Amino acid sequence: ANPLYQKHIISINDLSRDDLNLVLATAAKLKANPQPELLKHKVIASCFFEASTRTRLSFQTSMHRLGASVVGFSDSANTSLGKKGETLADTISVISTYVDAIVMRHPQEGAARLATEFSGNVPVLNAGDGSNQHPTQTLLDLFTIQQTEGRLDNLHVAMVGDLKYGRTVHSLTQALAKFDGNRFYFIAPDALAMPEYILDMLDEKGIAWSLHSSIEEVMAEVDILYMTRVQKERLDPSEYANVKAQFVLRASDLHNAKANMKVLHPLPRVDEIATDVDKTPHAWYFQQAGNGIFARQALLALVLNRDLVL
Amino acid sequence: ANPLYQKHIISINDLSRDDLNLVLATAAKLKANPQPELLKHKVIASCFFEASTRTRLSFQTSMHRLGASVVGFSDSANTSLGKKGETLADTISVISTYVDAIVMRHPQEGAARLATEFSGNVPVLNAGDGSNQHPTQTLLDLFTIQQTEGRLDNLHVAMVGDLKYGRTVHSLTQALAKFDGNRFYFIAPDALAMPEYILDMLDEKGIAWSLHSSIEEVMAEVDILYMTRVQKERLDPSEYANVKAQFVLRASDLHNAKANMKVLHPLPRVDEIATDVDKTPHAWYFQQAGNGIFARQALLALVLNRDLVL
Amino acid sequence: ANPLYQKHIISINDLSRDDLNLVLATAAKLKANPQPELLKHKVIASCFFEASTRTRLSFQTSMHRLGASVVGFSDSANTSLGKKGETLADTISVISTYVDAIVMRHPQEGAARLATEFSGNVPVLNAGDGSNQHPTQTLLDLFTIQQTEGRLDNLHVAMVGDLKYGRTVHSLTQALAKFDGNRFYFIAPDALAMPEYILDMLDEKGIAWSLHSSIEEVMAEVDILYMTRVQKERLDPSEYANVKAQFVLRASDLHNAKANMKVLHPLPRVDEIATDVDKTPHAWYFQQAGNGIFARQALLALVLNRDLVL
Amino acid sequence: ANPLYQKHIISINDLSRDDLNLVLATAAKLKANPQPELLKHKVIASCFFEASTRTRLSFQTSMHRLGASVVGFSDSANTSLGKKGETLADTISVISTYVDAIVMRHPQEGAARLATEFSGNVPVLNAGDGSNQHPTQTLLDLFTIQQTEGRLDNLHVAMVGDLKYGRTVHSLTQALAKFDGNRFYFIAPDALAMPEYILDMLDEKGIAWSLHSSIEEVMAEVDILYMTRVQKERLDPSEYANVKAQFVLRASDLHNAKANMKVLHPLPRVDEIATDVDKTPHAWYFQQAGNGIFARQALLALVLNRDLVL
Amino acid sequence: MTHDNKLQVEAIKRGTVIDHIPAQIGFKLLSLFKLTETDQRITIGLNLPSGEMGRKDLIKIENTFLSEDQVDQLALYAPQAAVNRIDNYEVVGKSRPSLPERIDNVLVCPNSNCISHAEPVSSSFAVRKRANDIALKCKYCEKEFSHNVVLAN
Amino acid sequence: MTHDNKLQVEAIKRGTVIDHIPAQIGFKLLSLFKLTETDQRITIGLNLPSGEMGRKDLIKIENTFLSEDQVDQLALYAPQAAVNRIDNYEVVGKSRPSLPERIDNVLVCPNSNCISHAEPVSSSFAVRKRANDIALKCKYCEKEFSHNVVLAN
Ligand SMILES: [Zn+2]
Ligand SMILES: [Zn+2]
Repeated sequence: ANPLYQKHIISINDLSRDDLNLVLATAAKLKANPQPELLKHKVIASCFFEASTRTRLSFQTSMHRLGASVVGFSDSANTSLGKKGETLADTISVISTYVDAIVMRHPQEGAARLATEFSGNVPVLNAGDGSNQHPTQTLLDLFTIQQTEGRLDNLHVAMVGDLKYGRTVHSLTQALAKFDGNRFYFIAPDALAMPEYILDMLDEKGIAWSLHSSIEEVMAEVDILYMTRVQKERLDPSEYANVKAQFVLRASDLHNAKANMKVLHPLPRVDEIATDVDKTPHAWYFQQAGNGIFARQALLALVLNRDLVL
Repeated sequence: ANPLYQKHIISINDLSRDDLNLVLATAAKLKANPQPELLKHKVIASCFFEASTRTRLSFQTSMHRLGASVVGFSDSANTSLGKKGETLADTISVISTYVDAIVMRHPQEGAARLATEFSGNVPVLNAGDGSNQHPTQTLLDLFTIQQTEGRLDNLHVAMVGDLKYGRTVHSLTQALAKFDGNRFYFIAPDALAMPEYILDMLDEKGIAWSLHSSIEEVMAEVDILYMTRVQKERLDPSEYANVKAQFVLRASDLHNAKANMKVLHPLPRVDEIATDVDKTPHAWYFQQAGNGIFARQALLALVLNRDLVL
Repeated sequence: ANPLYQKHIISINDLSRDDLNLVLATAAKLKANPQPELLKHKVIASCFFEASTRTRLSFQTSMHRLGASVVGFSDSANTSLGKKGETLADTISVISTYVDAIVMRHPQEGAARLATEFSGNVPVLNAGDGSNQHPTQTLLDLFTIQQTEGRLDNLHVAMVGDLKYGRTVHSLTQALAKFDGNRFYFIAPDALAMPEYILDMLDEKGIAWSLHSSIEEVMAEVDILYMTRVQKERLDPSEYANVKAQFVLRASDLHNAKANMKVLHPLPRVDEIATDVDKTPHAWYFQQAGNGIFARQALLALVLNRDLVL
Repeated sequence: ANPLYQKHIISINDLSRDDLNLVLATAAKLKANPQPELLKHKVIASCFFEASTRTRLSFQTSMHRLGASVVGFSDSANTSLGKKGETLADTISVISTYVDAIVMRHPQEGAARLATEFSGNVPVLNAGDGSNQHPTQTLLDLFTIQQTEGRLDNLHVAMVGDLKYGRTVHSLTQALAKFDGNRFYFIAPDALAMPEYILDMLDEKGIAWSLHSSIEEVMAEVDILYMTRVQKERLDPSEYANVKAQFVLRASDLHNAKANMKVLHPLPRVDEIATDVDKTPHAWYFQQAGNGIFARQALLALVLNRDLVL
Repeated sequence: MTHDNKLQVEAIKRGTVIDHIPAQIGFKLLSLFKLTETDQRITIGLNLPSGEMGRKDLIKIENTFLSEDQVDQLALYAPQAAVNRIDNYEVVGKSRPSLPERIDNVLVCPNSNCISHAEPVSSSFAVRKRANDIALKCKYCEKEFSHNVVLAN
Repeated sequence: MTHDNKLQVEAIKRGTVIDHIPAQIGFKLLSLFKLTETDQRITIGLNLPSGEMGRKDLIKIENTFLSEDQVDQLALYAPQAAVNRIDNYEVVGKSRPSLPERIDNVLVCPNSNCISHAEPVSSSFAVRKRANDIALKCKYCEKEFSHNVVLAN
């Protein structure tokens, strides 16, 4: 069986460089030659305990293109189930007797992990759990970075935005720091600088990193520009608007950019990336969103299917 | 055609001992050798006019394992449809022109019945209607009781909890009183004793029954322990907590239990069954939940398919 | 100094027969000869943590009648205080530094007992604390009985409706239980019967009582018919509708009734007292709500003036 | 005519040292010798466009203490005004034709500055305008410091908690910054450090200040410990829990403290001040809330009487 | 009241010996009344046998005495514990557990709606020996409960 | 070992002796690890004259030996503690607490939004040393805290 056969996908730290490459290898191959009935007869649970259309819609499309069926729900408004008082443990324990696999999103960290403990054989896939892990978003950023740069080692990767709370930039750094010779640029507001636990992590590896106050500084150097939505709530309206200016991207700022630099962004964007950028060769968020289907499909295929015919 | 072909499943009183056994016979046989395409090309409506994930998720999985498609909705928040003012009659009348069968859950008693009157040929299956009927839950308790005891006659069945409002314990008693030599034990709070209309029903049949104040009394006698969630709201917080003590189950109380006694509970449980019981051979709620798929599948198979190849 | 000076009116249990008399005795004088400037320059907090419009408008009209100022608020959820962090103790400790007396209604039992511990020297009057007490409603009842019957001893009291949950009947039975020779008729559906702890106390003190199936049996001896509202929500719709017709009063029923007989109800009435009853001279529910104004003025007057020369 | 006659109290910035003194000087006399009929025949609008119960009940008790009438409302969403169409300017232009003074709290900065432009001749007192100002809270603080320390000059003030967002500390640091010889100790987690614009002003005026890692370092010099509430929502749950234990006060900590040292907090307190602290004589948060009544009466008195002969 | 003369257990000079504690309760007592939060030399013995009851617990607290009041609070757990006061190497007076009229700080109100639950208030119950069992009436919600219930588990 | 001021004191037959526990940490250990929950003769000596080490706590659990893993769980609380295996009234084994890698169901996750809180799970934190400062990592929310922060709860 493949290395991920029946394994739970919960954290990005749980997967090694070789696991990422396998996932990537498959994704790339399912994108090429579709296997619309690979998961035929399987039934998958879409438990969005915390609503999320982008992610739910993506996962589900991934299920439907592999032949799998889907049952599930979204927004735990009341769910006299889980919410009223059913302990998650008990909810999984029951659901694991219906489906073959469980994709779930929860507001609390460690939810997907705990679930693992009450599902017996049923593999659970973390689609987000509090401010902890969102592994699928990363499998998809990497696929995009590899597809566009042709490699996951030796990149000049810049990360912009809310680098202190951005659940995504933390995961992308960890994974990218599994490969070789990646240099990182950290342009972020002072009130929102990259956590120290990630910085220390890098130094031990001996990875190159530096903080920048503005994007124009590292413009002509970066291969990847990873922007993240700066949550206004995190800041004061005056503070926010004071900050802002030094962190939104316009097309003109890109004239300096290399030929292969792609701007990525988990989405939604709104203020941070101007629609003028939408039309430049560098725009890659939307394409990036579409790669989510291939990244997620490859994940279910491997987990659900013993051996993968590619 | 089988006896249930195209028939409406609404009340448990509408089915006879021979109908229950047929359903049970099938369930047992579909569990054994799955027929994932038996309902291929059918389209089924999941009308949860009253939300219920446990039950909706179960039904739908039942549909997906038989090849059927599913359309439907949940929680009649506003449903400018039905709620705003569309009379249920009119709603069914329209839906019966789309699908081949209708599973529905409604807050008012007699909903599923009325529906029957406006669906023409389309079979409607009651998934719950007010405090009246919930037939599928029972078809599943019986399957569990038969699977574990090996028979539906001559059981020492104990029912605990809110026996006065417990929609489930009323239905389980009626069905079980279609078979032979079943003795019943009624451990319940005084404020929540089994209705008289059920007691009288039994006496006419000449069925053995007795009320108990505590579970330890009938422990070493019972084959089945059927616990039900005691709704706190039904009582006063002081009254409730006064009562409580005499009706929750711990593992230690089970040391006295026979070798084959299974604890069942429709779910959710929370306070009534301690998680320590979770680990004893007697725990059967979770397994019981999984049997719901087979019980519901057998129900659709029979209703939808002319003759059943088993 | 009168006995009630600077005291907290928390529970009826805490008041003596003398106390009771002092309050109703004052009440009648204020009803005879009003003092619109007695409590002038005083500020009183009308704190309804649990909204009760009818009780509030009353207490407040009472407060204005003596020339007091009122500040306060209704429903903590609509309030700003005690929604997620602050305690009641902090909320009281702070308010006791503004006002001259605290009136408060609160969703949980013991809520006023606890305030008296952080109010410092400001006296706390209980306008309702969960299923626990409601001092004022009882003094208003007692003043209506005394005023109409001329006495609180040797009475024929029938109490009807929800005797199990009705906090009001429990409390009046305790207060009347302090006077001599009273006799009670408890008429209530079995599911809503008078609690044992009241009967036990009635029996321990030598007081006669007796359950009855319908008012009809008692109509002719009874002096006071205390009615209550059986909330259909405290039951099952079907169940409620069966016993409904046994505890609902039509003006016809009043036929073989003593001249001096009065019909009381804490209100809101809904079905229990038929509207034709309003024209018969036994109806006294509205004149009762009216006397609440006086029982409440007496208390506010007693508690804030070392001496009264009414 | 006194200087404050017919003036708008909008920002502390707008008040002079003399002004400050005039208000606290009056405050003490009203606290010494109350005037319950000074503002008789006056009507004041208590306009809480943004609900703040604690501030309202205060301002209102203040208004009644001088014999004024109060009309007003809480939370515009619960109100009828300014929900979809009408402006504040229209709402003020209209109200200024009813009342004799306007008190108002509003969710957005500058909201009171704008009212003073349509109020005509009616004076507007600011009870809070977004992250901007809160005049009264500061005068109440200053009156508590003066009253306990005997002076506003040459003080040792430590300020603790959320110094970045706490509108209250910013404002007190400005007012104290108007008096001579004060020295500040700013103790706050780095994510919640005192803004630069305050330090810049402190340095420009010659005032000493200094960051510190824990109260312990400063406990013995400090005269006033101004504490604030770090809202866990202004952070990440994990992050909050790490720095929590560094800015929370136990009565033990108070051990090496000056006799004259007082502990202040605008309230609501939640975790920051441990309950054992209440028994030590340094606790003064509740006596502070109490002085708010006087600082508020002084202002209402100053603003509406050309001359006071207290 | 345990005597072993071979593998011996030492006796204190002054203080209190809380003897004849039914097994498994000596620890509740320890936690519940916070008997360890002291610098004095305490000595505890759990499950020590003494046939008159099988297995017992036994706590010695050096240079510390319990008041008539303090001793009564054990009435509900170890009704028969014998509190032997001691001075100068010998029992200068024995005392037995009397059911108090009120019990503070250690019980919890079974009433879910009782305010005592979320507040900075020490619980307090009135005790009332009524035929067969002990009744405990909460100070705040005033609801009366069988003691059996007040001891949740 | 052998306690004797002048007065005859006990020393279990065969069993374990957790000696040299710092003052006030003793009882916590008894609580935390639920050591008192057996039918064995446990003798506890609290606030004893450790002289060189001032005052110490001491436990003796007769007929009960602790796996070295169970011994390691003491580290965060009592690292200088010495665990003695006693047989035939003699110390047959003398272990010393050592930094474990994982510390189960005894600590509480300071992360308030951590799923661990409501659900039926045992806490479990991965220990990791740093210049001798112990960071502890929750298995569930995957967050890392300082042991100072976690131990506070
Ligand atoms: Zn209580
Ligand atoms: Zn955690």
